[PDB]
This record gives sequence, structure tokens and C-alpha cells, in this order.
Amino acid sequence: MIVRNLGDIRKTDRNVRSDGWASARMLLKDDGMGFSFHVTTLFAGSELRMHYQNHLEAVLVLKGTGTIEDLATGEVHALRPGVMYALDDHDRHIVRPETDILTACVFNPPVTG
Amino acid sequence: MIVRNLGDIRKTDRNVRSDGWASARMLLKDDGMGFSFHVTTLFAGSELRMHYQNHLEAVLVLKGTGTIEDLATGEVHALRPGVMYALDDHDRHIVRPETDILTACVFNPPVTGREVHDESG
Repeated sequence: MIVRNLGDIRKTDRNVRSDGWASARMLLKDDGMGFSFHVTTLFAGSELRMHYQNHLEAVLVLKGTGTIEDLATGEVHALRPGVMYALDDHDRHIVRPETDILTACVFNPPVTG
Repeated sequence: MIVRNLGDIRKTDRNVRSDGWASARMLLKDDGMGFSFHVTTLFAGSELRMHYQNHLEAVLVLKGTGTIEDLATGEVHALRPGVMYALDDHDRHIVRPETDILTACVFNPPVTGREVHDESG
């Protein structure tokens, strides 16, 4: 049984920070679950151009609002709590957070990092 | 790209109900991600005794408080928002929600039919 908590994780090197986002890795490849599990913050007013060549991702919006754009079609979908999007086709997409957006993210294969 | 909505799903047959909990299936086996993805309410006052022989489950607590007990040792861990537990050893465990607890759950392999529903309380 593994038990961790966000507060403690954000005080370690399993919390990664970058330009436009921060991600707290609750689980990584080493934990052996066969997926990684992340709590990722997307910063208000960012333009996050994303594309996961090497993973499938699922994202559940926990807090905040914005939009995600599917570049295959240009369709824009609203993001609000309870919206779930899955990048099943290694989709190129663009997230524009209006407020900060808090997400729970699942990656397969696991981020191993 | 798949885009779903928790609030719409809660109104459908994909919101699975048992004594002690109501679990929304957001991602299904057939979505081909290699895991299933759920939002589950565990009801205040419950005692949920669970053990998955054939699935690894990770759980992030989104709202509410209670405890989880690891029955290998009897250790009791606090559940509150931000706590993540992973059942990496097919652990036998007991969740006791103080208030309603809301979770985001991941199963590997994906949940399908009825095996983890029955293994849950």
C-alpha cells in the first residue's frame, strides 16, 4: 500500500515546475501500477501547446475554467470541474486556462522520470 | 480525443451504485487507454471492505475525510483532500468515510463487467 499526499510531494523532486504549469507526481513508473498519476496545475493566462507522442493521457478537471482545442479539427471544448478529456490519438492540443486549472492526470505508459 | 462530463455521466447507467458508494465510469475499457478512470462517492458512515486480486487501484481523495486501514498490519491512514493511496500489493483494506469522501480512481487493467463492484463492500 502506498500512501502519499500532495503537500508533502510538492516539497520534493517529484514535483516538477515549468513555464505555464506545475505537476505533482503522485505515482511514477517505479511504483509499479502500470500508469503514472499526477496532479497538474495549469496557470491562468497560459497558452499550453501540448502533444504526447509517447503516452496516452486522461485528465479530469478538478478546479478552474478554460478551454482545450483539438488541432485535428480546431474544435474548442470548455474546461470546468467535472470535465474529463482523454488524449487517445496522441492528439495535438492547446489548453488555455482562464483561471488556474487543477487536474488529475493519468498516463499510460507511466511517466518514468 | 474523448471529452466527457461527470455531471452528465452521474445521470446514466455508467454511474454504478452499491451499498456505501456511487461510482461514475469516466473512462471505459473500450476507450483503449489500458486503464479505467472513475469518480466515486464513498458515503459517510460506511465500512467498505475491499480487496482486488486482479486489479491495481490508485485513488486520489478530492473531498471529505475518513480513514483507510491496511489489513496486513492494521495501520490506519488519514484520508483527507490530497491524499493518494495505491493498492500496489492487491492490499486487503477497509475505508471508513467520516463524511462523504469523493475520489478519483484508476484501475489497471480497466474495470469491465462486474469484478471490482462485487469486491467493494
